Amino acid sequence: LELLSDQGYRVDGRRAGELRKIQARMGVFAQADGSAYIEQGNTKALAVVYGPHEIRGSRARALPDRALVNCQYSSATFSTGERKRRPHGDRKSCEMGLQLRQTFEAAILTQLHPRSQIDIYVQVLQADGGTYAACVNAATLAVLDAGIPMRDFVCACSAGFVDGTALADLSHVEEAAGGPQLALALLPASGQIALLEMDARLHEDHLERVLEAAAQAARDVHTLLDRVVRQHVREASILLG
Amino acid sequence: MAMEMRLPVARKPLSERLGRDTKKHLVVPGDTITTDTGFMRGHGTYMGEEKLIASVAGSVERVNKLICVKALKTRYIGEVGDIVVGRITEVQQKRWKVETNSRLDSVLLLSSMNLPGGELRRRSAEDELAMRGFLQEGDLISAEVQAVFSDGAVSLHTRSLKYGKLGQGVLVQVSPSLVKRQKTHFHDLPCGASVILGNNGFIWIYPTPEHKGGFIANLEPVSLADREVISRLRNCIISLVTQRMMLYDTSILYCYEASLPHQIKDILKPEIMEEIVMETRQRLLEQEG
Amino acid sequence: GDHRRIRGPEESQPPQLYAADEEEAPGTRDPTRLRPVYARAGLLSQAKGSAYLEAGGTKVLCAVSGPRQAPAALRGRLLCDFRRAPFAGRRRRAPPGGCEERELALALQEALEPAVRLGRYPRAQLEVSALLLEDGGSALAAALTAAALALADAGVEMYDLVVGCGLSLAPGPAPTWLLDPTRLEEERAAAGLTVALMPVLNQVAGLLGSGEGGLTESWAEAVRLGLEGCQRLYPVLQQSLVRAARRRGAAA
Amino acid sequence: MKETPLSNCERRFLLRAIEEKKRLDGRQTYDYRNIRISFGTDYGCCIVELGKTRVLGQVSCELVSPKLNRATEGILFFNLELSQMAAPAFEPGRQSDLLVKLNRLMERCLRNSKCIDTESLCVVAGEKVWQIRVDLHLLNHDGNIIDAASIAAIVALCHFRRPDVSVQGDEVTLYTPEERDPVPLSIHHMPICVSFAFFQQGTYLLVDPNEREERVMDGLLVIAMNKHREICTIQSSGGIMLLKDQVLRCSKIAGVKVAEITELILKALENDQKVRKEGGKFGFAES
Amino acid sequence: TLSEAEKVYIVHGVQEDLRVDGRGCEDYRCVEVETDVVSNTSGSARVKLGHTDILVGVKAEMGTPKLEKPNEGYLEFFVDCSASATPEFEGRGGDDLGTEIANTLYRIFNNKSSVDLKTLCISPREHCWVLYVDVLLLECGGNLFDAISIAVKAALFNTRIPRVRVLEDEEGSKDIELSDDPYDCIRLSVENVPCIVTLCKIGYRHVVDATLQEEACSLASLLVSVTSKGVVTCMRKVGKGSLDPESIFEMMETGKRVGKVLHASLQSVVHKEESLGPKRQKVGFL
Amino acid sequence: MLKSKTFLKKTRAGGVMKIVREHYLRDDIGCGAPGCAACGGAHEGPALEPQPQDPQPHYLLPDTNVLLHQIDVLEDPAIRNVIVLQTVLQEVRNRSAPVYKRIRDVTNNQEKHFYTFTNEHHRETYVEQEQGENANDRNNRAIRVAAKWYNEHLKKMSADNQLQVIFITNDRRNKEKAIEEGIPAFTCEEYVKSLTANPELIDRLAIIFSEHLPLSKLQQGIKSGTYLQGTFRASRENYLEATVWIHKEIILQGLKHLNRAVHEDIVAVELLPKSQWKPTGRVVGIIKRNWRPYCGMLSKSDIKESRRHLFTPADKRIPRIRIETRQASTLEGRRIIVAIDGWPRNSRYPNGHFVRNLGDVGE
Ligand SMILES: [Zn+2]
Repeated sequence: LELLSDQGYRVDGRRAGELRKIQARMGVFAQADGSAYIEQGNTKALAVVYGPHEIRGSRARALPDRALVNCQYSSATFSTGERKRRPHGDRKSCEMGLQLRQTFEAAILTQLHPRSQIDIYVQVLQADGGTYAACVNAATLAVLDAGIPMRDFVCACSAGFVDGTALADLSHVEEAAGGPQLALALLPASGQIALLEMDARLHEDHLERVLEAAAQAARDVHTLLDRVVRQHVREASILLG
Repeated sequence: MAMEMRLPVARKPLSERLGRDTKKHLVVPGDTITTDTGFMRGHGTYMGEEKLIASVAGSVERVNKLICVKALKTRYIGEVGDIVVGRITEVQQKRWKVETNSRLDSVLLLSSMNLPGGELRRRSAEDELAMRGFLQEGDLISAEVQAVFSDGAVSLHTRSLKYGKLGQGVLVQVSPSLVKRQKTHFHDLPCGASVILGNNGFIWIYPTPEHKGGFIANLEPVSLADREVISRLRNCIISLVTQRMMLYDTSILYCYEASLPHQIKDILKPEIMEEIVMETRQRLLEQEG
Repeated sequence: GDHRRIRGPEESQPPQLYAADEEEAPGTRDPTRLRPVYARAGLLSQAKGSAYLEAGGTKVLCAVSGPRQAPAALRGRLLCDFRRAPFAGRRRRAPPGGCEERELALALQEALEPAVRLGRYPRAQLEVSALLLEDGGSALAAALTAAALALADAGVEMYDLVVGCGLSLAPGPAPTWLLDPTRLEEERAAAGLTVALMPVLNQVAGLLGSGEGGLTESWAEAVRLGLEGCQRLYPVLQQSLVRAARRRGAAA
Repeated sequence: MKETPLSNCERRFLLRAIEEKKRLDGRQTYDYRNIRISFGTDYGCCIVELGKTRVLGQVSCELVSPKLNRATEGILFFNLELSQMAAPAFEPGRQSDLLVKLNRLMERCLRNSKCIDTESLCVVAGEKVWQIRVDLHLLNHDGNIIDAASIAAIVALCHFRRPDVSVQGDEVTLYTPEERDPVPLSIHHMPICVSFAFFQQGTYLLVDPNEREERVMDGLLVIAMNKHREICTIQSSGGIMLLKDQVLRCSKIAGVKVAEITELILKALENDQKVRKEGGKFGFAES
Repeated sequence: TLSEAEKVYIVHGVQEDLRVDGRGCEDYRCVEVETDVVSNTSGSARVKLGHTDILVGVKAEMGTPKLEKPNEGYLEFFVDCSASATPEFEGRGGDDLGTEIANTLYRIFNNKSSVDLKTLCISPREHCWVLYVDVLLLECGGNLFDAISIAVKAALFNTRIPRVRVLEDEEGSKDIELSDDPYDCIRLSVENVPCIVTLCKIGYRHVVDATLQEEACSLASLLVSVTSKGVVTCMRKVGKGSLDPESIFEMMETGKRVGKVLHASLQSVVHKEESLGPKRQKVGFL
Repeated sequence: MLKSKTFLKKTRAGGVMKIVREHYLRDDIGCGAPGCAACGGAHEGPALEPQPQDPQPHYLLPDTNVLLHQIDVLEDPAIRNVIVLQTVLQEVRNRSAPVYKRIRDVTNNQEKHFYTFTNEHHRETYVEQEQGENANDRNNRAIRVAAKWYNEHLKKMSADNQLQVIFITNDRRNKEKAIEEGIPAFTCEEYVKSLTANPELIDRLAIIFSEHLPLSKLQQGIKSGTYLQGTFRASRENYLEATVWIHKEIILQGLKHLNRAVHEDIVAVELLPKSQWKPTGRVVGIIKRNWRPYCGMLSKSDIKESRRHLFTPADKRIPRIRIETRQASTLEGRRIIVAIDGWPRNSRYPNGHFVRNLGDVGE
């Protein structure tokens, strides 16, 4: 086992500065107002966006100024090799919900759908590292498929630090190694970060490196996603007439 | 009987079977529309640092000086004369609350719904209590919009007796961006039925009567020769939509005329679906030009 | 650890599993037999309606907390809470449950909604509460019958009563359908079944079943047998309700 | 109940005083409030009050069967409770988002940074190990918690002492604090968070915000640090668009702030030990 | 939900032996079956029946057997009724349906003759296999139970438990010996694993694959559990309505026939797929 | 390209599960030789040389066993050039830490050209796994494909008057199989003889413990007969001569007869026939373990990823211990203390755990 061979390679067979081929799709589930699917390697996220619709059981929470974003997270039991129970209600899925919510409330541009629920839902079928970013990106594709206005692709990814170098788009192996992993989600057009999570010990001067590396990885993810989206829009329009 | 299982086949994307190479201007969020002296913005964009930035996925449209976007999937925004079909959800002391494919809960004021025949004097408490016994929760109404409020909601009414409550019929829910904005959504086809094409994504299909406003329920049977046609139209509409093409009189009539050889059930299997849709599309395209 | 109950031990296994013996088998009996039934309505005071049913080791209560504010949308509701006392059955289970209590609750609700007429109880929810003091055989059927008695007692409207009956399958070489069995005949069994009907209009209201095996004809014979059993049981419940009404007339 | 709403007057006044770089009580932007660290009688209790925000911290131990994946190292159990005395809105089971985010943040910060030695606290590898839980309680709510919660957990976990144990083979013998002298814990480095608050989409940033500043802020950047300049965690909340230089500067700030807080904590522990070595069951330190 | 006149339309249609999809009363619809979707599992499957999409994972873990039955292992079922189906599900609202479905799935397998668990025992009272099945809902378009059952069976058929030798040793030291032959993994028979069949009664005629719009029009529904032989493991009843004693028999006979057909088709399909091999490329969600 | 490789694993919690990893087959990997354009010209770092001369050109690549048993034949400077693979290096890493470390320390030398080639992540030489073929066969076939691939590549590059590759084995089975696969192949002995250089080259080359019966049988046998308990003790003299004192003095030698005792325990000695005796005893069980925290130091494995580390106590009368700590950075240099937890039937060392650190040596 190892993380960075002396040559520069990883285990999976990719250098530090690159990442794994995301393979996505938009339009899985038709009974909804927006759906997506993404596999950022072995990972497999799945998003859904029930559009800006009415509040029931009003319970005096229908914001009159803006819209109400309600995003729910879920990590299937058979996702990890170690089976787990209680995928919802846990103290971690709810944190992921908070994160997604404060991201998309920033991006989703709610000032135009006042007194309306935007219900986001995310299910992770398979997890092999990078479990938050895949979900961010799937939910982004969903939002877009639902014609919901949004400032910019909110593209997310993760970086890490090993042997005085920065890795991009960690996997489960180096995620279990305990090294510093920094996940983030930014808006490329403006260069602004919508979220910045991070969990491990490391020096300070080694921060700018992993930071710009994660940013560049997110730019690449932006390229791939936008190519997908453009193919989708082109095909749909062609089919219209 | 007959049951059949089959594995999933992989899609064939790029729609190369057409080969169009459209002459449009597609965009996605973050994209920068032409930045010039005083260009007005419309639905599907916004401004940042003196720069016009898209907000939604679709093609850009530049009317004389107005820049707008025309997304490919949305929820029904309220116009002012568009007809509409709606499923009721609630009955408030003053009005009815209706569900369209809209971003809020459409509203039919008790003042709007027409009365049995033309017995028009005014609305009193007796009408406020018949507010329920006539228009049950869950029923359907074929109306046209009256106005759009600043909060986004849509108040709709019933101009005449051709509108109001609907019979038994059948219904479909499609996307609202797949019905051509045109006139006479209310069609009565030669096949032996009639159809209503909402400016929203609610299509209604009812057998055409012989006498020629919903105040009575004719809960009689329907001749097989008029239910088979309705079912075929239903499946043909679902076919059309699954292939992402527009929807109006000629489209449905020609998919119908195409699906006579293929029986009333075997025309959702994606191969038959696709070939019927291709035939219809080609013949429309060639006849119209 | 639950912070709403007393601090007990983490785990606790019973002694039987540590026993060493071949438990006694029942043997033979008249397959079309029924146990002696004691059904009385009007037991409990603080409840609008209550009923109690005993059949062998089976001992069940049911109470009905009446209409409590909470067309096809202004249609009544009834929510049923089945609950076996922790001191019933060879083994102990914490009060909550969460596996079979809810299944049997769904069963009771699906078997009661038909009989009860809820158009005359709009905007209201009837809280039915069953309690199983001792398990000795057919339990869900006793619970249906007891809930029916409690409802008819509280004076909720209906179309007809609900009578249940439980059946089992003898795993012998010539398997015969055993009617109204015991917990022993039920733990030493291959298949189990439960019918519940409304005998006047002769309509099932809710049934259920399961099997180490079986076949169409066998299940059908089981069904009809349980129907006959329920018919033969109805008069007991009839007399019980009449008796309770007479006692009420006496009180005033 | 509910928190009294915020008037537009106060909101605008605050935004303006920020524009002009004026806090309310009279301090700058790169300043905390006087934080006091007071100790109790029982090893493991600490009341830390920054300005008006008081938080209590207790540390307790147990012996339990470990988890199979880690049969060598022990366990650690965080918990933060928001007592209804902290503020009205803190009814039980209602403000769950805040509980979740705070607890996850604190767990992450302390546990995953490897602040203490989960190995040193092994007794029987496979059968019985220690279990250190830490209960923080919020008493008064005026502004900054994470900083207070962290300072409390740290002062406790550095001011706690275990019942000594002897072992031979499998024979394990626990003893009482009166028969022997309890043994302290094993810390490697003491991290304590630092909270920055963003106003006007990112233009202005403050330290140790009060409750009002938390009501008229859009974003919160938490940064955990040590005296050795080692990022342990950083988090952005509030749905806000920051940049790089901002986090760099905030980190160069957290450095100094944590250094100073750490000096104080050490002084507090020193004074408490000195007192108990002279007769007295308390210990007090002031910023 | 829906109105009353639509219900009249649908019920007279059934009574006339037609349906909005122009199909009779004994006709399912094309069910797209797939297997080996997810990789981290010891078995998996996916179904798309009209507009209901189910995923199923199966994990073979090692655990202590059950005291009353140490000679063999056990199946456990969990059911995530993800809100992605209908937003009216959440962290608390889907527990109801999940519990119902799980209790059913258990009731289908307290049979002792469906999955030969004796084949899942390593060392009695000491170690055993445990099959954690995990159903995951993604749409609700009716005929839910039948699809869930088909997925359970396709996943079992596609399950590959590894061989393990658990060798005892003195002084309480245990060792597990694997077989480094992922191609030599054992396979459990499914010649008895049953399919569910949901006969919903509409008017005076019974129907299979009861689409939602038709479920709302009904009053009772008999669930049967059939094996490829013809027996009937389970026979449950669900609905807020009544049900005659005679119609039960017709329902059961029809369930028998439909189960025969269903199991035949599934067996043929999955043998086909197992034959093809990795050449299939495993198109899923793409 | 992309390849999904699966494999099973035994957990720490006495369980089994599965992993499914990815494997990217890059085609931009370098041979190490400058001449081979279409592989990359500007390629610095450790790399080969254009004209080698000790079949004069003679690049070569060895197999695992050679790295494991003749590294000194290679560490020598009389040679100049050689190719190294990935599988060889991975196996070396798995078996021996020192050998792997030496090979890395040499690959770090720009002069002694131990250019490495990542075959696993290459589109051509890579080879999948096959049912009925152990991992050793996997690696062997991979090395053969690499050799064959190397011969073709360097063949088409130029006129072949400049470079030719060689395969090197230790046992002749592999060599003969290679020949039957259609390539050159030698053994290290033939080669190291063929160069007729200075003789320095040839000069630089020329337990499972018994069971333990439970306390029941021991206590039953002592009273009844043969077995007898006593205090075990060792000596600074030798790791094998030990003395048991009965409650008389028995002696016993050999790591088996020393069936997992320690300076002060309670062993259940059995007596050996008089054909070996001053007497000679044997151990079959323990009545009472009597341990204590032993002070010492943490000798690490140079692998900075490894968790298992060896511990040396101070009293020579104790065996080193095999502990699990992850730190291995703060402790080396500081006397620690460790507590023993067992001695199963597989390890010449026991399993312990850290309990506290004291301070650097010398203080
Ligand atoms: Zn080359």
